[PDB]
Amino acid sequence: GSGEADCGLRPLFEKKSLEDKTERELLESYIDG
Amino acid sequence: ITYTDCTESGQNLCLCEGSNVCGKGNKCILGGNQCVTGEGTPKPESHNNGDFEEIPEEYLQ
Amino acid sequence: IVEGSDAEIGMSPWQVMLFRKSPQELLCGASLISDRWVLTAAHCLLYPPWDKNFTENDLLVRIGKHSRTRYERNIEKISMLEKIYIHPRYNWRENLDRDIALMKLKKPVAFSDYIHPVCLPDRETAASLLQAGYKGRVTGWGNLKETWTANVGKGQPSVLQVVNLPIVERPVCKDSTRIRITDNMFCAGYKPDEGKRGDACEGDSGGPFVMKSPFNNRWYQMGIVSWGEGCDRDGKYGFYTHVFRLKKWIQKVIDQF
Ligand SMILES: *[C@H]1O[C@H](CO)[C@@H](O)[C@H](O)[C@H]1NC(C)=O
Repeated sequence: GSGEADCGLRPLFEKKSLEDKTERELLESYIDG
Repeated sequence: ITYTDCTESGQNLCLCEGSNVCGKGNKCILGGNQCVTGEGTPKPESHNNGDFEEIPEEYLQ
Repeated sequence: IVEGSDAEIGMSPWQVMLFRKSPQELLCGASLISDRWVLTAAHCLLYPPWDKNFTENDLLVRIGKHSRTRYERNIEKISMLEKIYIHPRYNWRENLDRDIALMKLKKPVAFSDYIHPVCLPDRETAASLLQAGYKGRVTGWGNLKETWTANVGKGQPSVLQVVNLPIVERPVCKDSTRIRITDNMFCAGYKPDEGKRGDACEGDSGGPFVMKSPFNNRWYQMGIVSWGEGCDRDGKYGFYTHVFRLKKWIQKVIDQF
């Protein structure tokens, strides 16, 4: 990255705009689930 | 560190009364079970695996 | 991991294997925080109760791995340790209070599709994300179950496992154990009435407890698999080392600027 490096972005996922099979589960926990 | 059930009487660092560890300075009485005052011996560490494929021995040195 | 599933290739690119040289054995999980620093639990390196006190030379770090036992030849990276650091107030003397450690690599690792660091959180991420009910993700190659019938199958996975667990309200963490819980810890896991299960287990320790921010799409390391009273017991909870809370220690050791 620039200053702060490019942490926590997986090349095979977020970088390819692909979601892993259970990420959604984490995401909804936030808006209740 | 996963505390699992005490195996022998007088072991500490293991599950004695239900899912409760019997800490240092205590010892487990495999009765009910009793977690007693006294110097126990920690249930020994388990070794869970061991079917590893070969890694370059340059690293095994 | 108990009641988890096989991780997809590259799903946890920051996951590290702590490997015993002689005899060959999996010691614990870990995480990649930069091209030279690895974060683990203090008990993985120092635990007098088991007369465990390893040196830089006793262990290897295996990075970018999917497979528990294969030698993933053009994928994994095997690195030697330059130095180890245990938090000075790490109370193994039954608390596992402040269970954290850093390992510096002899040489920096090259990132790839299967090797990339996770993020350490700031105060506002930690403030936003650590809330009871929200879910984190745990990964490791530890045991499939607390105990099993010997020589009938294998209680260790062939591939890294993953489980999603909800953060539990502290009072409840507190009421689930007879052990004195500190500020440097938090507990995760479903409630008995909650109808789901899963936990970390032997061999998963040292590993990362992660959360993904919806606002920037980033994975943040909120915890380190520290200890539990059994694996997946009803009314029992997995205990994690509270990373945010010990970041001033981390800061001080890395001394990046
Ligand atoms: C190694 O160092 C640790 C650090 O506190 C200590 O607890 C342990 O007893 C030492 N092991 C030896 C060689 O006695």
